[PDB]
Amino acid sequence: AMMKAAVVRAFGAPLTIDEVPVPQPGPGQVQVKIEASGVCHTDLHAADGDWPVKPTLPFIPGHEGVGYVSAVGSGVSRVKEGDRVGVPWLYSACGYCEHCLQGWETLCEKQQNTGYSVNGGYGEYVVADPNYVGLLPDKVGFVEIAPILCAGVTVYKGLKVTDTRPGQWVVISGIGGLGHVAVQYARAMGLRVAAVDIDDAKLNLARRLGAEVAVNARDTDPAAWLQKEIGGAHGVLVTAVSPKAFSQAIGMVRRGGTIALNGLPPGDFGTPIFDVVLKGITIRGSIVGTRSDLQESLDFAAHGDVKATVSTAKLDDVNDVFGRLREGKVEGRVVLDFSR
Amino acid sequence: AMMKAAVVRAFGAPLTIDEVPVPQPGPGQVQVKIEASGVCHTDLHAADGDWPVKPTLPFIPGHEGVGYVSAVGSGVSRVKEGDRVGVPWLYSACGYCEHCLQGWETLCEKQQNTGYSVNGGYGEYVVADPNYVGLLPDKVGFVEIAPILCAGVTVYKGLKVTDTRPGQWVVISGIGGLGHVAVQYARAMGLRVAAVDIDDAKLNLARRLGAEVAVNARDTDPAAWLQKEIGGAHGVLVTAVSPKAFSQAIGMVRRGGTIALNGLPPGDFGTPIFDVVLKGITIRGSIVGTRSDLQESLDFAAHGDVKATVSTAKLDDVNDVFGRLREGKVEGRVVLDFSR
Amino acid sequence: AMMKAAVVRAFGAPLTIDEVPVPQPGPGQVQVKIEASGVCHTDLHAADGDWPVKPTLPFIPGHEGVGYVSAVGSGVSRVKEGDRVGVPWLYSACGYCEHCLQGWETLCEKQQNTGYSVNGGYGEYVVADPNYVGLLPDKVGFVEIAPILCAGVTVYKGLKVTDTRPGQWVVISGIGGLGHVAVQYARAMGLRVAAVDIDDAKLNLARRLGAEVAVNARDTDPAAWLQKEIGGAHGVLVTAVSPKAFSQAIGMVRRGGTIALNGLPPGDFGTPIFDVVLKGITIRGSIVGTRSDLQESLDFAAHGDVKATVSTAKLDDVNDVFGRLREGKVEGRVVLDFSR
Amino acid sequence: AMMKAAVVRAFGAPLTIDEVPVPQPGPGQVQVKIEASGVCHTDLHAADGDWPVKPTLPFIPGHEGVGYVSAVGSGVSRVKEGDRVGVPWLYSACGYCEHCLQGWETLCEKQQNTGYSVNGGYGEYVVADPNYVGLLPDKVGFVEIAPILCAGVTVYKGLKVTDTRPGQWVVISGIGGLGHVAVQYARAMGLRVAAVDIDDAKLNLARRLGAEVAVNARDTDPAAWLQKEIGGAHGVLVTAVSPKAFSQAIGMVRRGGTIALNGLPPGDFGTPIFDVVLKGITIRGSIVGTRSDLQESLDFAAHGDVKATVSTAKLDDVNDVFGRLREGKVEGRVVLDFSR
Ligand SMILES: NC(=O)c1ccc[n+]([C@@H]2O[C@H](COP(=O)([O-])OP(=O)(O)OC[C@H]3O[C@@H](n4cnc5c(N)ncnc54)[C@H](O)[C@@H]3O)[C@@H](O)[C@H]2O)c1
Ligand SMILES: NC(=O)c1ccc[n+]([C@@H]2O[C@H](COP(=O)([O-])OP(=O)(O)OC[C@H]3O[C@@H](n4cnc5c(N)ncnc54)[C@H](O)[C@@H]3O)[C@@H](O)[C@H]2O)c1
Ligand SMILES: [Zn+2]
Ligand SMILES: [Zn+2]
Ligand SMILES: [Zn+2]
Ligand SMILES: [Zn+2]
Ligand SMILES: [Zn+2]
Ligand SMILES: [Zn+2]
Ligand SMILES: [Zn+2]
Ligand SMILES: [Zn+2]
Repeated sequence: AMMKAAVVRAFGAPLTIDEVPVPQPGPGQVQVKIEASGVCHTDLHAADGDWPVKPTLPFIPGHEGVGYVSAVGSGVSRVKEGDRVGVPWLYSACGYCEHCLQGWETLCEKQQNTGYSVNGGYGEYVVADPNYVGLLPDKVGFVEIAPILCAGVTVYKGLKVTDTRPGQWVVISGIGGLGHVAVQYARAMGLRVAAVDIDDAKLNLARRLGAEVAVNARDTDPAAWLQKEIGGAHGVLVTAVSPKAFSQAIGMVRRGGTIALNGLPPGDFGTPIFDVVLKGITIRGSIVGTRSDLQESLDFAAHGDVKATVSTAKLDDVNDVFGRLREGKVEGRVVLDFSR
Repeated sequence: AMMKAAVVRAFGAPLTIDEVPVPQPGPGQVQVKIEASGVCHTDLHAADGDWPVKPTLPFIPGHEGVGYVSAVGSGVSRVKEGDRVGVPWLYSACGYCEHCLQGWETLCEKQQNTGYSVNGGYGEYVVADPNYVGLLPDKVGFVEIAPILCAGVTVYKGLKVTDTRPGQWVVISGIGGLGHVAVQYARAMGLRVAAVDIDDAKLNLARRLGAEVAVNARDTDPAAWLQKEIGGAHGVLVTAVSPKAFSQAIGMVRRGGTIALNGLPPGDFGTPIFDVVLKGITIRGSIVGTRSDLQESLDFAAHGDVKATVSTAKLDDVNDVFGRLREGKVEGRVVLDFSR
Repeated sequence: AMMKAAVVRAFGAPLTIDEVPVPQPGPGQVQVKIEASGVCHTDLHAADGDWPVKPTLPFIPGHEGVGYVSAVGSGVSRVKEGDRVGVPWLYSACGYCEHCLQGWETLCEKQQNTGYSVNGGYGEYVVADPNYVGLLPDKVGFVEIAPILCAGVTVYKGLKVTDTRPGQWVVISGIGGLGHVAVQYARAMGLRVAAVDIDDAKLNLARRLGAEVAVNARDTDPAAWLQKEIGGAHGVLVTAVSPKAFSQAIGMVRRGGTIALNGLPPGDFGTPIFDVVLKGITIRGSIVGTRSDLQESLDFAAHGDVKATVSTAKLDDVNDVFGRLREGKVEGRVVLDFSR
Repeated sequence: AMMKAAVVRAFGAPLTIDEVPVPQPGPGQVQVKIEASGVCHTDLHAADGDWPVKPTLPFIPGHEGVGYVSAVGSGVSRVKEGDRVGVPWLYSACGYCEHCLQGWETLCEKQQNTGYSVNGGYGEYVVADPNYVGLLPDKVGFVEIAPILCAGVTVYKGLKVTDTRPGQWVVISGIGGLGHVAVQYARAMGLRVAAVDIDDAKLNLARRLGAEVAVNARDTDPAAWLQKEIGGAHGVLVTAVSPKAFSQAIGMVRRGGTIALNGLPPGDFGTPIFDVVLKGITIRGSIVGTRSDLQESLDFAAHGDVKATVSTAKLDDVNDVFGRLREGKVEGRVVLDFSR
């Protein structure tokens, strides 16, 4: 009837670990006993209110929560008790609007978002819509599979809308939580990978995961450096948390190329309209992934083409994590482990 | 042997109409007798030499020249004497690079541009690369058709890359020189047209052209109004690329929609990352088009679907024409008449 | 503190899944919480007690058990709690006898064997000697690395003792648990691989894994076939579970070749002395691998050169699994899943 | 032009001493005038033609012929007329194949064998390939050195391939024609020698030759006695390969040890898989040796470390010699003496 859970109550203030009531699945709902729970940079963005539309206080964050179905509301037909599932950013959608009908539920205006508009995986249990949960492969442990619930599907989908094809060069900008799995998805999709970040250790993580080439934007110029090394990229995926770089990216691509954007730092970035028009460049925002995207991203994980580099932490360690994530001191992803 | 031509000998200085030697077609080249020559703002930028890469002096502007093939060099098979052809912005391309081989010759690094990097149609005669000239429909007069070489293909290709389809909504931002042509192309492409400008006259014209909706941004926030009314436009064509138009386009576009930019404004534009990523927006640069694009845009004119607003002027009065353009006194397009 | 475990109580009898006391780490010992546990055919040999030296009844089998160190006895230095480790056939050696001093601890007459002379990994927990455990790479999941603890290390060392070198031919007889990863190690060691088995699906597996040539022993005499096809092999590794395969292997090598033996079916095989002597043939038994062998064989898996073909099963179904393995219905390895 | 020689004209029939022409050397060949000619059991099998591959009829046996170079063909530099040479089992090899290029001429597919596939030293003269003759030491009589061409190099190479080091234990199984020479080589090679036989006389000879330990398998189990006593032997040389000696060898040998087989018995021997594998035992066939092996074996005799037990007989009495051989009446080795 009661559960441990990390709750946000003030934008900018440390999360408190409290013992709140356990959510109960009504008709058409399910309950999930959380086994592991990934920490996304989005969680930071939320807890501080970096965004135009802010979460409602108080709430439990976490949209990379994974575990077992521990209760099944009325008439649930897609999942049964004991099912291995995850609860991603896209908590639910309406299912019949133009977006939803075209398989673009990620754009649904009636969508609810896990760990934001509704409570998420930073708790021992969480109620979910069984129609939008990720169905997890048994062969991958909860801790390893957790980051795929967002970092994975996001960059998988991001790479898809770069409109690049096998044999072509793609640039991953920002080799962090999203970045480091993006390199892996790219290679599995037959692409050649170039990497850029501000820390040489993150570039080395990239090189190990498959990237053929890397650059430190802090050193010399990333764009210019890339035009010389590979003759510009066919595509670019931006997972960086800095507005600048959202600008340097437009210069790393060859004419007719496409830059896909995953990062969500507040503010604008400078777009050279003249060159964009003259070089026929495409800039494209990519928001997480649909249910099919998610299932496919999970499939890559299942086959071992993608393995997330994760650090373990305890629910109680929540705030220590946030700090180091802000400090850019995290290698890959941090995952809260509930295994008591 | 000798011909009259408008010549730029010093950037910024009023053109002088000089008697100059009629250019002769060598092997693989043809000669064209100009009957009409389109004028547009691009010609101002070539004359002022105010773009990042300047024309070489001296030179003859004009990339909307049309007339008859009056002489054919050796090894030419695409056209013959008497053929009615146009010499558009894309004078030539290398034909072997990645872009050229993939049908994107407009992105060719080695391309030459009529009335900019080589002499153009502000003269009685012009030499052209037969592989890159436009094949004019007999159905349409020289004056009427000239603007289609530039304004026509630009907005047409711009509409194509909005990845919209018949039945869907498109916003035509700016109903001026390009805009009033874009409306007609949009209608012929089965699109529902929403017209946006600040000029009541231009909006009335848009309505007369078949625009289903017309919003004056002076009195009404088009972004807010369109979202409320139609949930946004699947596609947005920005024919007048000001920061205000760019920002508003991002506000007007439906989630997952596409914005095509037809202009070449100076400076960096501020681009809101959050909106672009969350809304899954595509931003795409597009000016003029490939040889295929041009032929297709020409066919719409031939079939009576598209008719440019045009007035004529004499070669001797081009400086006055440049005057009207700079002061924005031109409704539609001005076309130099070379016919006797 | 109790735990589930598959126990052999009588030779030839079905194993029973009993509740048994959790083994505690004495001084110099550590406790391992099993996450996965590979099923080796040696386990069937033990449960049936068909070797001259029987295991003591009762006993828990399993020498491919992997997991996290869950407890540390006094005086342990080699590893710490949380460490990823595996417990191989060679549970421990005396450390100071002639064999141990020369790095051949696999020959120690005072050695203990996991899942044979001491309890193994068919249980939730296993106590182990930290000086002899496998130190697992983070890169590889428990399910996939499990077969390396014996299947991998055994055939890797076996291939080493064939005295073959890069470019030369090696034959793998019996493409089962050991055989199918042997093919992979062979390739990683620069050898050309030939495959022999009595099942087409097995040989198709070998072909997928890099076998340059393959032949079904049931369809033709494999010795004659290989002599004709590749001119005889420089080396053979025998991992088959039938004595006939041992006899046939001796005829597969070219003069001066080496046959290494991993397989352990009961009984004798026919050694043609005359030919062995005249042709200067070497026949060599190879028993699992040393700690050095194990570490190196693990490195090959971490780098992606070797990936075990694995299907998971539950502790409860260990008897059905033994059955399928007995009748040769398993493709690759079966690994018991102990994860949450 | 004619000479006397013992000739096999029908398999199994008694040999006849016939008058045949002296074989004359052509280019690259030399002629040897026999002073002594060793006899062994291989000569019996040649005369009986009971081996898988038979001699061609008719032919003169003898692969242990020693004497002076009495004539040379053109292009001979390794030896000159007057040189004391022996004509061993390996008459010649192609010199180009994979085996020959690797110093393993004994494995050459196109090899010819003296007194088997080509005429041998059972005659007054014999033609040889100077590139393959043994170069005899000045200080050892012909009669005494003859057996080294076969028995000598056989047990020497045999001992070498056991891969035993000075100081280590080696078992000489069977102290007969080969065994009694093997004991001496083993001691010269710094090995500790354990002798095994079922004959007290032979075992007493072993002790006389430096055998540190002697055990009669008739009275006591040599395997048990040796494992208990010295911990098993690092190496075992089986010079009389019966199934018994073979199986006892597997028992006597230390774990990771090597068993070398010198005999050529018929049929397949039952080989215990469990023992060979678990003990990490090497079983290796070895008879005669390479040209370097032979020169090395000859050096030992020259230095007085090895002296064969020899009894002389006349050419005319070869049939009687074959008789005593067949009846196992020969102590040591019998050598035909062609001296004045
Ligand atoms: N569209 C989507 O749904 C998608 C999905 C979740 C991630 N988000 C966002 O994506 C961003 C990244 O996600 P994350 O969890 O991996 O954050 P992260 O902290 O794990 O990784 C960020 C990386 O960006 C790097 N970086 C910072 N400045 C840089 C620069 N100037 N150039 C290059 N690299 C730079 C850091 O080194 C770090 O490696 C976050 O803003 C997050 O909110 C959106
Ligand atoms: N000496 C050691 O170091 C080594 C290590 C452990 C494994 N063993 C033994 O190795 C053997 C194999 O292990 P496993 O787990 O891979 O068993 P397995 O059942 O997985 O594989 C056995 C394979 O042998 C094949 N086979 C059967 N008859 C054959 C024939 N006549 N010719 C060719 N192939 C034939 C089967 O098709 C099968 O593919 C077992 O006996 C096991 O006990 C010893
Ligand atoms: Zn996220
Ligand atoms: Zn919807
Ligand atoms: Zn123009
Ligand atoms: Zn080109
Ligand atoms: Zn095993
Ligand atoms: Zn030991
Ligand atoms: Zn002999
Ligand atoms: Zn040869």
